[PDB]
Amino acid sequence: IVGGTASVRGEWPWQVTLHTTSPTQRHLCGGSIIGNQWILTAAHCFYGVESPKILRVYSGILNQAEIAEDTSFFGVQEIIIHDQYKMAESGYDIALLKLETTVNYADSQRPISLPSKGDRYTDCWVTGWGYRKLRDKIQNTLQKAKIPLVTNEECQKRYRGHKITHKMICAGYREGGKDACKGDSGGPLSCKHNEVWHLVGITSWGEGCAQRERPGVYTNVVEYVDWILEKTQA
Amino acid sequence: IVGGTASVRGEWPWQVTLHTTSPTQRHLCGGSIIGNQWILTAAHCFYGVESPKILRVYSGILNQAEIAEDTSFFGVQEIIIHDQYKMAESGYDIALLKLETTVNYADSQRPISLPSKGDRYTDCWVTGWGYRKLRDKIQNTLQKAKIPLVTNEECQKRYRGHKITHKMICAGYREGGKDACKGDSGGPLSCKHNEVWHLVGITSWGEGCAQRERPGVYTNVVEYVDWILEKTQA
Amino acid sequence: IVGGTASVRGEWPWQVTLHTTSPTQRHLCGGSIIGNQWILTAAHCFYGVESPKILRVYSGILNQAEIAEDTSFFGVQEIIIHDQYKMAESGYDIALLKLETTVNYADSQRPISLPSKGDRYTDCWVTGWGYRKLRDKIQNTLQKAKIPLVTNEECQKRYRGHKITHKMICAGYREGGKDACKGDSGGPLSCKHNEVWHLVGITSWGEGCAQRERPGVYTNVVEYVDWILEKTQA
Ligand SMILES: N=C(N)c1ccc2cc(C(=O)Nc3ccccc3)cc(Nc3ncccn3)c2c1
Ligand SMILES: N=C(N)c1ccc2cc(C(=O)Nc3ccccc3)cc(Nc3ncccn3)c2c1
Ligand SMILES: N=C(N)c1ccc2cc(C(=O)Nc3ccccc3)cc(Nc3ncccn3)c2c1
Repeated sequence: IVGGTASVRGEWPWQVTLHTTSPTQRHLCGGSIIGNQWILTAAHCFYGVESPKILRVYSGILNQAEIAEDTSFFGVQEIIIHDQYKMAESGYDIALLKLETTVNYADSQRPISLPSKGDRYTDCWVTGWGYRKLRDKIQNTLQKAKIPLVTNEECQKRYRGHKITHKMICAGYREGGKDACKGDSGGPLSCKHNEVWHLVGITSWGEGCAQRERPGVYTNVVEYVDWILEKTQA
Repeated sequence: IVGGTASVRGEWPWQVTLHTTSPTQRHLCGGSIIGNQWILTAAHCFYGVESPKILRVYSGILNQAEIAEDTSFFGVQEIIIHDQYKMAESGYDIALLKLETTVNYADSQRPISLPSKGDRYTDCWVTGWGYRKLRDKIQNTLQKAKIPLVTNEECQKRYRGHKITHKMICAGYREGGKDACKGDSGGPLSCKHNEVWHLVGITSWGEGCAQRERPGVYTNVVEYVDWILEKTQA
Repeated sequence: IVGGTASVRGEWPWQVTLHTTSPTQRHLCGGSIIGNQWILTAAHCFYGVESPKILRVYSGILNQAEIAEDTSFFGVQEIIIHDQYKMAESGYDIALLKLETTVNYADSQRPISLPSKGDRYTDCWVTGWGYRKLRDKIQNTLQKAKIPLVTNEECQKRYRGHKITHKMICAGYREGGKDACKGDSGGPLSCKHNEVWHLVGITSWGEGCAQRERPGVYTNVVEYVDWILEKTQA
């Protein structure tokens, strides 16, 4: 996250850090708890991941320093990537992780509500342990930044070489300065409406990070609520 | 219906009583007229029904005592159950009855409008001839009860062993006392908005009837308007 | 267009005139620029069209007199008709034309935004070079008429022999007098909302033109945004 600040412990209890253990353990992406056995994240996080055996999901984390070899984690039983996904910039950048065990909800870890088709937001935040600038490194403390949504027409003007579809949502300041970046991929764009937090977007792509006239692009979660229901069925 | 009152004759002209003639004739479920040849109802009503030949639809009824062997009815040519339906509690609880003859609309019998995707309600009523308590019997006079809708987040808290999906809608009072019950299955949850009645829900399931902190669960009809259009085509 | 007035040059820069060259060149239908290589129009325009080789799309036109044998046009590489389309009156009346070359946007020719599912209008206009009455001829100057939308319930009362679905939108005055007509087929029903023009409808059918109690029927474009995205993908 560029231009953000440190989060308060437990203020984004749906946020997870997804690690890979290959070659050595490191944070790979963000994600969101949406159900007792389910994390919603970005499909592009799984480039080159041939097996879910190398993944670990950590919930209830503020600082990456909390994660040691003796820290509990959730194993991943299955990676479900949208069957129309090819690459972040062409959309469908959404994936589910089915966990091996169920999350026990607590003040530190609980699910975020999915947006309602009926709500198709002025208090939106992007969170993560990603870079603070394009060439940087993973941050210890979960960062947060408040960013305004921009219309799809506005976003399209900023990305003339792309097709900004109704299955994408954009957020950014005209002058830049606050945005998601590498490593924030897969995490939430969370919006508070009528005192309830909604998972409105999934961090997906953008040209650089926090540049002027280059909003962040996110998967528009409401366009996938039918897909999420279909894929999370027994 | 628990905690309801007798309806005025003709005030719910889309409501039908669906009877089975097997082994002897009795009310089986409610339904709603949505087209000249079409009744919308719940799929769970058809457990063990192997043929539409045993069904009779009666329109324009207030009291079951109006139904005698000499009373006119509509035969059922076809039962169309949603192909994803398995059981009420897992959703897709929706079915169409294609009638053998067409309904001639009148002050006693006319169709209810389907909800618009654009309207994704404070004046909602559930109606039927079902039980007044869990272990009871079919009622003579069509009953009505005004019940507030509850959010899907609220409903989910009341049914922790279920998945309350966006394809379901819930309605009930926190203290209970008014609800649908056995025998109301398949009937409408009708909401009046901008002076027009909309078929918002279909009576589907609930734990007990009218219990405290146990809202009634209904099929969210707006999530099926595309299915209804597809299935009612020639 | 019945009861309209001449347009100002460039005030509907998404409007195109689609011509056929067979047997001799003439205006066939209207359409709307929605992308650099894409025109959205009505499927019924292509009755008897066996090849896209006979089509020519002209952009930036006010008067048909501007079109001469030396006027530039866009060739059509492919006609994509909705696979559920059979006839205008039963819906799915939508088609895409993939152009052979891309449109270079200018003050005279630019795309209209598609409606958002979130916007599911009081300033709606229908435009075209069609007839001014049922038995007439193509008009030289692009005509415009402001027409109010009517609800689908109201529209259904006016077309009792048809099924007015949620995939259709109607517009008209109770007393008639302003409407689209033959030759306006395929053109836009454009609505201005929050200072942005949205392509809300595609001119499709109606009984006569501008008759009392016979609104114009249009394809409800918002119900096709997923189809448009699917079909315009590489
Ligand atoms: N500005 C953003 N909102 C954003 C969000 C996520 C990103 C993820 C990657 C990303 O997935 N990075 C990546 C992953 C694997 C391998 C290589 C790069 C790359 C980004 N942008 C970028 N721009 C220019 C050059 C490099 N990166 C993002 C911007
Ligand atoms: N409270 C409700 N809104 C509701 C609505 C419909 C129902 C239909 C059946 C239903 O379909 N009953 C049934 C049908 C066939 C065979 C056996 C039972 C059963 C219900 N609840 C219930 N709860 C506990 C024990 C028994 N029933 C309902 C509640
Ligand atoms: N009133 C309208 N909004 C409307 C719009 C488009 C139409 C297109 C055709 C149309 O597609 N005409 C056509 C095309 C090819 C062959 C024959 C007729 C026919 C119409 N109406 C009509 N009504 C009665 C008798 C004839 N036409 C329309 C009304």
